[PDB]
Amino acid sequence: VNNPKENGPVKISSKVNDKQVSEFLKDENMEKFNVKLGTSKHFYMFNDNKNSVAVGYVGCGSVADLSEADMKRVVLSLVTMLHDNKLSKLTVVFE
Amino acid sequence: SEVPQVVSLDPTSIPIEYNTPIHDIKVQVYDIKGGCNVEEGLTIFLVNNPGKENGPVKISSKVNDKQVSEFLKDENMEKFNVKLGTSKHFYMFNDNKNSVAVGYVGCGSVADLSEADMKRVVLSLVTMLHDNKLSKLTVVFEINVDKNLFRFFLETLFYEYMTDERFKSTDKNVNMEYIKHLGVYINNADTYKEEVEKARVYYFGTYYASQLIAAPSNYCNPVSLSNAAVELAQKLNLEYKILGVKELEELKMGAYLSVGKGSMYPNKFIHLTYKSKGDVKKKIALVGKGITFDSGGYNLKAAPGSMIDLMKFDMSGCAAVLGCAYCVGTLKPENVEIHFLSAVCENMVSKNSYRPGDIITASNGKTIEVGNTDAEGRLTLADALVYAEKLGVDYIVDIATLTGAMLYSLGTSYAGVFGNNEELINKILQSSKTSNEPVWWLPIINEYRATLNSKYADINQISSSVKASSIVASLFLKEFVQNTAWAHIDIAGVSWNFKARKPKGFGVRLLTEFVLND
Amino acid sequence: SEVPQVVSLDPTSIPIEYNTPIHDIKVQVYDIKGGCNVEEGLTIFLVNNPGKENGPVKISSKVNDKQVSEFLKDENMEKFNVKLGTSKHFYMFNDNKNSVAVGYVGCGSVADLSEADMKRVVLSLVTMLHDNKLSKLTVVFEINVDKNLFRFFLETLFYEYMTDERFKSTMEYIKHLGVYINNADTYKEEVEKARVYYFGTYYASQLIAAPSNYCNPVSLSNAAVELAQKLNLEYKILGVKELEELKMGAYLSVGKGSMYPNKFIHLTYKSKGDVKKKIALVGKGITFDSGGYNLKAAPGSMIDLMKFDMSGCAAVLGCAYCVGTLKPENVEIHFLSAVCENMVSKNSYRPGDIITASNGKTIEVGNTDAEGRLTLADALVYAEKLGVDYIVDIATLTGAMLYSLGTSYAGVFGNNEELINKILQSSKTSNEPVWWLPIINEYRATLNSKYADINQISSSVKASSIVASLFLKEFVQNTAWAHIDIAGVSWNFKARKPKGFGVRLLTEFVL
Amino acid sequence: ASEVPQVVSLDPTSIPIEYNTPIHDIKVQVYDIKGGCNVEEGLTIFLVNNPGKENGPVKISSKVNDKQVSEFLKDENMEKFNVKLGTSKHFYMFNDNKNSVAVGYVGCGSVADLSEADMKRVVLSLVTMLHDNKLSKLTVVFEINVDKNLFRFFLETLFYEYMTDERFKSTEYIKHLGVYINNADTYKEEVEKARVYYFGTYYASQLIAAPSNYCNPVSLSNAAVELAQKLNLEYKILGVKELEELKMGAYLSVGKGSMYPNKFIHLTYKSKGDVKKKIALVGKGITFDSGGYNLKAAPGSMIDLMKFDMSGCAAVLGCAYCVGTLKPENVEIHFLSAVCENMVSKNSYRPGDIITASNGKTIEVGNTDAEGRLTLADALVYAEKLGVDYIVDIATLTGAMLYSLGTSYAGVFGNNEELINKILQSSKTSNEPVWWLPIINEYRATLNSKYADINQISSSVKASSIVASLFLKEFVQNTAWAHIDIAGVSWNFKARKPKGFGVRLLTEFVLND
Ligand SMILES: CC(C)(C)OC(=O)N[C@H](C(=O)NO)c1ccc(-n2cccn2)cc1
Ligand SMILES: CC(C)(C)OC(=O)N[C@H](C(=O)NO)c1ccc(-n2cccn2)cc1
Ligand SMILES: CC(C)(C)OC(=O)N[C@H](C(=O)NO)c1ccc(-n2cccn2)cc1
Ligand SMILES: [Zn+2]
Ligand SMILES: [Zn+2]
Ligand SMILES: [Zn+2]
Ligand SMILES: [Zn+2]
Ligand SMILES: [Zn+2]
Ligand SMILES: [Zn+2]
Repeated sequence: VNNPKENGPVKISSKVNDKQVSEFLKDENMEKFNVKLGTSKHFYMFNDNKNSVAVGYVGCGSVADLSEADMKRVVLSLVTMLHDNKLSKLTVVFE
Repeated sequence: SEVPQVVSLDPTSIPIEYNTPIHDIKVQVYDIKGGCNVEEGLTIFLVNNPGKENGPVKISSKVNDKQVSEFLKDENMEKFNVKLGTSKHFYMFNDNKNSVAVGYVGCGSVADLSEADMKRVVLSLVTMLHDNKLSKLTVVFEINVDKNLFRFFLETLFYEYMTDERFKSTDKNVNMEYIKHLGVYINNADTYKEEVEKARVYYFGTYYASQLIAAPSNYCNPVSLSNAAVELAQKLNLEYKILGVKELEELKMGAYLSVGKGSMYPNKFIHLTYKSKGDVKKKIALVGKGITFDSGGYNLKAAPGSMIDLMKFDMSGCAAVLGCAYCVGTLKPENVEIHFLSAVCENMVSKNSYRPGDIITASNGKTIEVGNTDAEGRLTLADALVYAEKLGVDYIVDIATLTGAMLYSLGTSYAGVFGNNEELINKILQSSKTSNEPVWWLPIINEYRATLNSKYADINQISSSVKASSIVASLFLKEFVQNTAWAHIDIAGVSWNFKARKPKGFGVRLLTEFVLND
Repeated sequence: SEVPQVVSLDPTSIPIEYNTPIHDIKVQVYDIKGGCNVEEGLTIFLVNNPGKENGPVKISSKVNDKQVSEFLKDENMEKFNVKLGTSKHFYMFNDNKNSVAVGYVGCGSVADLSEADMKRVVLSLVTMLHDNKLSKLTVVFEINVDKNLFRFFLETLFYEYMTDERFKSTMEYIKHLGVYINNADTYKEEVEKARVYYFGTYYASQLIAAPSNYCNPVSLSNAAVELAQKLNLEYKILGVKELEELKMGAYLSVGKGSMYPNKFIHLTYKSKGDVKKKIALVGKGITFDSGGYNLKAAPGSMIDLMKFDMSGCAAVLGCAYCVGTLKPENVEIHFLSAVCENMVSKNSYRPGDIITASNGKTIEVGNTDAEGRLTLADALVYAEKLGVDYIVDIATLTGAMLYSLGTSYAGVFGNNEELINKILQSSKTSNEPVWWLPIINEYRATLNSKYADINQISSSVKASSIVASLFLKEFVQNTAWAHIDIAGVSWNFKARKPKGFGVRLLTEFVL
Repeated sequence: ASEVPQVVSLDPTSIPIEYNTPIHDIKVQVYDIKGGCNVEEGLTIFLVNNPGKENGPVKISSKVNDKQVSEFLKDENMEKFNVKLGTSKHFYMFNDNKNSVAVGYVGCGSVADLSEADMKRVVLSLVTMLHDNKLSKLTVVFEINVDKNLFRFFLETLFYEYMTDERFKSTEYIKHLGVYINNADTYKEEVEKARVYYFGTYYASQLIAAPSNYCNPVSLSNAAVELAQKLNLEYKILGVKELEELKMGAYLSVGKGSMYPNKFIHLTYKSKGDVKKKIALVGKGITFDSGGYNLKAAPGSMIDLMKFDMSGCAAVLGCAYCVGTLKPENVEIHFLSAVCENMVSKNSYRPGDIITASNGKTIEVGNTDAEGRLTLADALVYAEKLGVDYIVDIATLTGAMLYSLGTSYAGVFGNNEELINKILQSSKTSNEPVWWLPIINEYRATLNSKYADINQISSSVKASSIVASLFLKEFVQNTAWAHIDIAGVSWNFKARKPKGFGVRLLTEFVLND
């Protein structure tokens, strides 16, 4: 996620086919986080099927067009969660 | 009192923040043997697993919520581990179908956390506070810690949580929202309650010193530093006295005055005094090195690795002593009389500066041959130590960023302590343990004394041969304490936090515990 | 206005020579069609040989003299070659039974001479002028050069011919210059443009070469006022009191340790027509760079050269002369320079000091020797408030240029693709070489200060020229801006003198 | 004994060693000062002080059974001299028997109790008179108060400083030493122990002072075997083939660029009694430290001194002599040293090279000049495999020691408080000053390598001495271990000679443990 402004709030636009996760991604909950390039937050919670899921975001700054360096900082933030989590699957949503 | 300027845009005072967001935090401590309530903000569990390294997470505390207790069940938590520093955030709904945030911080597999270990735990906690707009934080202790470590928890938490933005103009932080409430669940909570407000005072004493050190040399000078000390004494109600150049000339402090000759700022000797209302027992003088900027003088810091842009911290000792003044003046210990001393000046390059080779006379009559203008600290301390002993005190303790050699001896974590009295040193070491500011005892090797033998003056400022700068410097200072128990703490290596790019305020809690446990 | 002194023997003004020996040279341009006349003075033929490396000399021009023509016959000249830089002198009698001096300079084997080649040609020619007492020089172009290269010939010739003796205690320049070329009519207008471009370059050269005890913040601003008066540019010199009013804390901080008060130079040229582009030219004006408490004591710091640290200011002022003389239309130009001195004193600013710029941004000083970007910062803010279309700064900012482009090419940075392109063409037509260097944003994070809004310098990144450019970019909010780093090209180390680099480049930019 | 390789025939193939020294020929007699002093033969020196009155006048209190000398020592004559520490005077005259005798004094200051350093200055002043006199007998009169250890320290320092090494020179000594002191009978037993401690120290001195062309891995190992044979110690010298089998890759890597093969020294002393405590003494044995490809080219790197980089091994061998001579009971001691040479060659190891120790730990080399800890690593692993109770290593490891304790005090690190206290105790009785330095675990993270198990050095942390200990600690799994860094105290820079530091310290540790 980005915010075209600077250190802006996180806003999720995509529709999520899960009620529990959808409540988490509501503007009020996500507005407490900012889009500073590289900043990230992830939470563990139960979805509609009472299954354990981890959800989060990675800040992509205030610029609409990310550079190679910008994308590099984004990927590294992502890898940090992968290295600190015993996950079976990673899902990335490009907003 | 009036700060001299070169241009009208030059600052005439050090900006100081007294009322910090931390002081607005309402802190409540509950006993864990009653269960935990989860409602507002983030609730963090401090959890370990003794023996089983990177062990699984197990929540032992009773949670006064059915939904949260089921969430926190062992079956759920077993995929997470207690690796020291590790942390995770949880999202869930409570019994009232309300959204609550829960998480933990790994405290490792060892039962007894060290000063460094607890420090790492607190840092993980602060990361959770950062980038999140929380109104209330609640910490649940599922580990065993004593009162000192618990207090150390709060001190470190408050300090690291706090952000210094005194010098931010247009790069201030628009997401800087601090919590308003701190809840603490612990075992035998009644015993820990008294540590809360002791931590807050210790916090600000440390943060106060941090503010003075971090303040650049154009803001923080001999005049502005002494003025701030006067202001602090007035808010505390301590006797204070600021000696100017004329009084210092009368007192024949030629070593101290020589160092500041090249500065546009007049020398200022800070003298604060705290006297307890009761039969005085121990009388203490705390002496801090107060060089607002160390250019090195004509022995300019031009060599690679000299870190000249850092030398705003050369008054860290003075800052530590003043921070102690706040703590002592606030806690009001009994049966003690404390003198807070610092010979403040600036070591600059000018036509009026003193030269390498110059021979100067100290207030005790001793003549000194200056071999290096960059060894000015011991020179200022020399006249300060003499002044201290004239007060007829029981203990003289100085603290200063004296020798860079400390970085090669003890490094950045442990400070070095020297002295002429075995008993006083142990008090410092003991105070180090209870304050959790690490200090190691270093020897004053008398065999090196001969290298300070000057051909013309009574004594040399520095040695020409010996590379043991910390020991040699201590040998110098000892020549200015005739018949009093004296200790010297060299905090050159531990004063500045290079990784975090900020001061530690090292020495404030150490000295306060020293004054209090005495 | 009044220059402060320590002793009565201290200079109170920069010695400036306006009317130079070059200006007394009568220059005439003739068309080669009709033959070349000699007899008088020294006559030099510029000859090349396309294809052959060190091929034989062949004179192509028709010579209006029987004696000289026979002497200059191919058979006689075939023992000589056209190797670049070569020169020869001939003695003979003309049609009038008079003794005449003739010779040539090799222009190589390439048909199209480059700027460096032509420069090497001029040095060879000037060598003939120095050890010989001539009244007239005659040059015959038997090579192909365009108008720009022709103008460059004259500029370089005039510049190298001229000798600066303002500081000599302890002679006879030519009075006439004749030029034979084809299409003479088209090149005639280039002559006086060369004369002007020459002095603009030479003017700046005098200011740069002038030592810091002669050229100081007060005397330099006075010279600029004097220059504005010999021209007719609006001028205003801001003193410390005005700078305090304008809250220029970065600029004022650098000069705190100096005995000379800060002086902000502001010259303005306004066209007597409907203005189109408004331009601010900003030059670094450090009359001496000691480095401050970050003293230039390290090996290779070259402290004895730091009188040239006002080279940017000199270039801007040199541009002012050409523009004020040539009177371009539809343009309004502001010539700006934050002038001061970076010294060591009890009053100097310190490493670690936090200062406030005029745009409100607070800056943490990590190195007092990086004073240039600090002065430019307040100047760039001052420039942008003028509401201009283009802001271009020129400065001897970073020594790293010596490791990137060397001594021939200057580096240009900017926030506008269009502005950069104008500079590059100006580089081509002015024949002052410039190469486009990138502002790498990934390095910006190194300027993130813990206490101040921004860091003055980087602790890690060694790409100083780019990092410094990142700093300056933080003080141009919404205007096309370019930055020319002339640290490496300002001083001609081999010749022991300044180049006056930037005057012709900026003038071409304005034109 | 292996054959030492040569480049030319003029290259030495063995270390010249002096076993029978003139000191061993000195007859020592101790008399009680209460009975009065006899003056007759040789030079008689009085050790006098003046408590309180600094640089005070000299006053001789002892009664001398000679009229001529007695008039000389009268207060009126001696008061013209002062007791400034190190000051000395001596005159030649005829005694009651018309015999030529020399009498004098050495100033012991205004302090009643001399320190180890102070006593050193006294001996040097004394030795100066011995080097300028062809005397048959020296007599020292103690008019100062000294304990049993300090008296023995007197003799050791006297013997050591008196002795001059002339093995490489070519282009007398007293036969009697008389001592007047109080409670002479109690000090008598210290005499012959001083002689042994003397040679143990001087022996190590011979090894250290010996240049790298004489003292190399082969010649030094041969010397260790010879010493073991003269004492009757079990000995074993491991060659490259055996070292390869034991997988000592760290130790082998440092010596790869040398023309001299690596040699692992293993000496053992076993008591003719029921063994109780088993001890391994490990000394760093770098015959020359050029620094490798990280060449010692920086100013102050003192490359011409790096023949002394085997000072640790020399101390251990010196200890081997003392123990093998004094023959302690209920103890088994292993004297270990992985000896090699750190040179520059096509075969040398490179910065960045990753190597494997005998314990399986892989190491990333960040600086070839940090070769000591690499050799010690494999040595420490070998030691622990012997199944010992105590492991103590001694090495000239870090130059930072010059910035911490200087040239007088050695540094001690460890993983066991009790063992460290023993070393500190050993320091007091041996009078070889040592200070306890901390192993700060917080710095351990700087040794985390990106590719290897562990880093050889830190890139950031400047506490080099502490970082090195953190390194070494990774090669001692479950044994009491202490580490003595003698880099700063090993060489006497002013006197231009080795101290043989550690020999007496280690021997006292072995004897008192
Ligand atoms: C006397 C001498 C030359 C051996 O040591 C110093 O000059 N030390 C300087 C100094 O100015 N002491 O007053 C010094 C002190 C501290 C540091 N230091 C650098 C980081 C932390 N401390 C560096 C240099
Ligand atoms: C601060 C740093 C290292 C990033 O850049 C400089 O030190 N620049 C200095 C300077 O004084 N800038 O104001 C510098 C160094 C060398 C040159 N220089 C050297 C040859 C030609 N120019 C110019 C400037
Ligand atoms: C920081 C480092 C690892 C590069 O250097 C050292 O800590 N010590 C080197 C060394 O490892 N040598 O093998 C060292 C050790 C001793 C000295 N030394 C110099 C005089 C006495 N000792 C100098 C450098
Ligand atoms: Zn200093
Ligand atoms: Zn200092
Ligand atoms: Zn500079
Ligand atoms: Zn500059
Ligand atoms: Zn080495
Ligand atoms: Zn070594």
